[PDB]
Amino acid sequence: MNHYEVLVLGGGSGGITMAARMKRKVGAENVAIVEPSERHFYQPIWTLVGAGAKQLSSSGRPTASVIPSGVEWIKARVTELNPDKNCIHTDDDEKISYRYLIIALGIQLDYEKIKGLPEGFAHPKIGSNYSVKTVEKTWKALQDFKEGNAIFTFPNTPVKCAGAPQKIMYLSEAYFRKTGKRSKANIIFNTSLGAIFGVKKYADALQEIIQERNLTVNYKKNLIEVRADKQEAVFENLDKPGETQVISYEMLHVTPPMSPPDVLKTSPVADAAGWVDVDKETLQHRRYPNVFGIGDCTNLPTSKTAAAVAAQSGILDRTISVIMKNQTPTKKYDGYTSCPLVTGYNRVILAEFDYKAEPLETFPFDQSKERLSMYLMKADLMPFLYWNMMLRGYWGGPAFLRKLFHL
Amino acid sequence: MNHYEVLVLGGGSGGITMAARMKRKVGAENVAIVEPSERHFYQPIWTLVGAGAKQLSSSGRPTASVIPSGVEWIKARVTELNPDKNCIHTDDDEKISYRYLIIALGIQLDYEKIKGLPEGFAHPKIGSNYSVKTVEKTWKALQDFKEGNAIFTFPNTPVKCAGAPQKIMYLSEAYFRKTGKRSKANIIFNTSLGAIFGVKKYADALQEIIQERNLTVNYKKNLIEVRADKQEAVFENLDKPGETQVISYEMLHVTPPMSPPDVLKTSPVADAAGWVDVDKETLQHRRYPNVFGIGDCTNLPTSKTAAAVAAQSGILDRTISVIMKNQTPTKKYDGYTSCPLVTGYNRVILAEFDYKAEPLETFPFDQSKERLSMYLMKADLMPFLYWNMMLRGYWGGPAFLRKLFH
Ligand SMILES: Cc1cc2nc3c(=O)[nH]c(=O)nc-3n(C[C@H](O)[C@H](O)[C@H](O)COP(=O)(O)OP(=O)(O)OC[C@H]3O[C@@H](n4cnc5c(N)ncnc54)[C@H](O)[C@@H]3O)c2cc1C
Ligand SMILES: Cc1cc2nc3c(=O)[nH]c(=O)nc-3n(C[C@H](O)[C@H](O)[C@H](O)COP(=O)(O)OP(=O)(O)OC[C@H]3O[C@@H](n4cnc5c(N)ncnc54)[C@H](O)[C@@H]3O)c2cc1C
Ligand SMILES: COC1=C(OC)C(=O)C(CC=C(C)C)=C(C)C1=O
Ligand SMILES: COC1=C(OC)C(=O)C(CC=C(C)C)=C(C)C1=O
Ligand SMILES: COC1=C(OC)C(=O)C(CC=C(C)C)=C(C)C1=O
Ligand SMILES: [S]
Ligand SMILES: [S]
Ligand SMILES: [S]
Ligand SMILES: [S]
Repeated sequence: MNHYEVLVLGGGSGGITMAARMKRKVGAENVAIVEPSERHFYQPIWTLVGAGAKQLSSSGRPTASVIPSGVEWIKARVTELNPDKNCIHTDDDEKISYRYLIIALGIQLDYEKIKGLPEGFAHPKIGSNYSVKTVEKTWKALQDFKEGNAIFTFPNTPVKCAGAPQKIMYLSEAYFRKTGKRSKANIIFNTSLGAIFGVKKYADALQEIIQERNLTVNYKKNLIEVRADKQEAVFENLDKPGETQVISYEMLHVTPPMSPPDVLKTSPVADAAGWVDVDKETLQHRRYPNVFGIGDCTNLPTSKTAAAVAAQSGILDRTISVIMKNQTPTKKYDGYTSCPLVTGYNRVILAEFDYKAEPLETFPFDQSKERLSMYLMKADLMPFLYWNMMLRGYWGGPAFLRKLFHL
Repeated sequence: MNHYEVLVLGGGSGGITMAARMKRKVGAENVAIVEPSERHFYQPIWTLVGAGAKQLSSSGRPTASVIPSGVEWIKARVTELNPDKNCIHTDDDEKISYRYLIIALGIQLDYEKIKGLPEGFAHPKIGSNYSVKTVEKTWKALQDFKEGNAIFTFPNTPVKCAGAPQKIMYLSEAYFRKTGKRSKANIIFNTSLGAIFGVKKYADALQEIIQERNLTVNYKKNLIEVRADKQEAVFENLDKPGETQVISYEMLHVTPPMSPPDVLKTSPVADAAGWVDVDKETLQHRRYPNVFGIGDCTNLPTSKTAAAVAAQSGILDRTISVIMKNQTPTKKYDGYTSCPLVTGYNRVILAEFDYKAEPLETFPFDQSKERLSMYLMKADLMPFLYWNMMLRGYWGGPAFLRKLFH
């Protein structure tokens, strides 16, 4: 069997980041990354790509160029995990064994669970900022919008970046005002959830925007079918099972249902729901002490964001070092995550909170306000920090900055 | 390869029931059931077996004994579903094709997601009414109870028969009074949920029982580990991530986390959560119009019960007949389900409700009262009606009875 001291499953945000940090602990020759994609994407900027403010090409780089230098890139898909025997299977009919395993497989998009998708994306007026293949379609639907309903959805599953399905709604609204067709737009957000946002401070600031900008939100309403050729969409009322509703659209932004990666769903390392079952504070796996998890694929009960990955990578780095010398981990992840809620082409409400879903803000000012500074940070500084600091293993979240300020 | 007009996946409550109904529609020779288990169990009576009021031997019959005559029993496990090619795969490497598919694969028990199970069951004082292998350990733990915490758990997943985890707690409480050792038992229900029951009328009834009979209920508390050799159970506080609590027990009753069967989790027929993705009124699959689902494996947003299965079976029978006649289905399932809440060795609160979580009571009296009549119905009549009417395709729930009593 091919064998690595440290095996990292997934070469996305958590996976590259954890590889860089482990390369410094055990040497690069002893780290490997299993990743099928030829290309590594900074997904947060896709919100702005779909609103025409950023280029798609700049959001990605060849996976080879972000593999930490000297680390083995195994270009393949994980097809099975066998933790009892400290190995995994790949779709190249190889098995790979490990001393330590870091699982960073992200979340899976399930567009096909919506009847009429993904074939419906072939038609005009419909897009999705969650896929490299549909994010520019969001922008063409917005550009081409003439008059009628502009509908944005939120599915009945866990998602990554829970703020993004409404970020694109606020940008669309601002685009209609800037181009003079706001009066011809009936803007609707049909969300499976019960509330605009999970934290009251930001929910409240967001509700104010909902009222001032004449947006409609229907709660407990899930998209179940798209008829793209007829520009109609079908939603179920999650509160009155069996009741559906058909509604035409001049533009539709689909946030797809999401789920754990298929290979984890039935794996021994998953919990009952298919997420990687790790300790909530140390990210060490609950039942296999040499397995760890980070990011979207875990069952960490906080928002699934890259800011969370950043904050988790700093904890996991310590956890693994403590475990490597048969000691009890002591530093504890707090559930830190962040949500740069783009409310316009020049504003962001920067939500930050922890496991108790209470504000944990970095800056000494009220981040519940729409801010130019926070927009520039998301649009311009965060991509640079990601490529040049987070992926090199030098970004574990802004806790030190927060304590630096409050001083 | 082998092909059947109607292929039924699963030979449990809905599988056998649907195969019987379909035999009458397409003929026995055109129906097949894929089912691996040699034994078919009437699971509801395990609540009473765990309490030592019924025998485990009587809850099961050979699978061969309930297969409708003429209907092919394919003794195997489904390992793959390919609805785009109208076929499924089994674990003896056979491709089976169908004209229509009924999926009745049930719900999967995931004991091993509780750290320390299922190896913990080898130790005394721990049991589980949800498994043929542990229901009798419940009753052993109940009799052997001397003094301490009697702990009953409810997981953080969907479940079948959501009432059964408290049913055995009430039975245990009555047993302790009847054997003089009630003063020696601290009885605790540690549930992942935030409410005792989702229908307020029956939740208020159970709330009075809890208060009158000195039971503790701790909400948002989820069992995560058993240390059966030390008789300790670990709970997480769902309201404060990171917080846990280690409790000693003298008796522990585990309700295991549950999930869609593994073969369905990654299947095209599943919704994103892994449940069979069916129309909530017709039970026809949303995306594969020759696929249907019934029972615990579906995403029907009501309680996962045998009574729901029976009411579903009448609807699905009509849905499939109408489709075969090139008509559009019209008769609608209302979410009917029933929970015969055993509150003691002589009493049942018969909860009956629909999709809107509103009571939908068959009998003209108040079923939120503890009733002897309802206990005898659960303990003696329902098993009889199950084996001899429901599994033969002649029980579609009690809606006709309801209308007659009203
Ligand atoms: C539109 C959008 C906007 C967002 N905005 C923000 C934002 O403003 N702020 C923020 O903090 N976060 C944001 N996010 C979320 C952020 O992108 C993710 O949370 C982050 O990428 C999670 O990192 P990860 O490593 O867990 O998953 P990913 O970065 O997605 O990486 C997972 C990797 O695993 C690989 N993989 C999958 N299956 C297998 C397999 N079987 N074998 C091998 N490899 C496999 C995939 O190819 C992928 O490379 C946004 C996301 C989207 C979609
Ligand atoms: C302790 C207990 C008490 C209960 N009490 C009540 C009660 O009072 N009232 C009530 O209404 N309900 C009650 N129920 C619930 C009731 O038993 C179920 O809701 C009912 O059995 C659902 O039937 P089903 O066909 O959906 O699943 P099941 O009856 O479980 O049948 C599913 C079948 O699929 C088979 N199978 C699984 N995987 C595969 C595969 N890969 N390939 C092929 N076959 C497969 C299994 O072997 C099984 O035979 C109780 C359940 C329990 C556990
Ligand atoms: C349909 O979406 C809407 C809401 O949902 C969040 C509102 O609260 C409101 C505000 C209503 C009050 C009484 C503040 C409006 C006007 C609205 O359109
Ligand atoms: C790109 O993804 C993100 C991070 O990871 C690099 C962050 O650390 C943070 C937090 C950083 C600060 C300065 C609050 C945010 C908001 C974010 O969006
Ligand atoms: C065996 O499980 C059960 C059924 O399936 C046969 C029922 O139909 C019903 C409903 C039947 C009546 C007479 C209300 C109940 C309560 C039940 O527990
Ligand atoms: S986000
Ligand atoms: S977010
Ligand atoms: S039940
Ligand atoms: S129930």
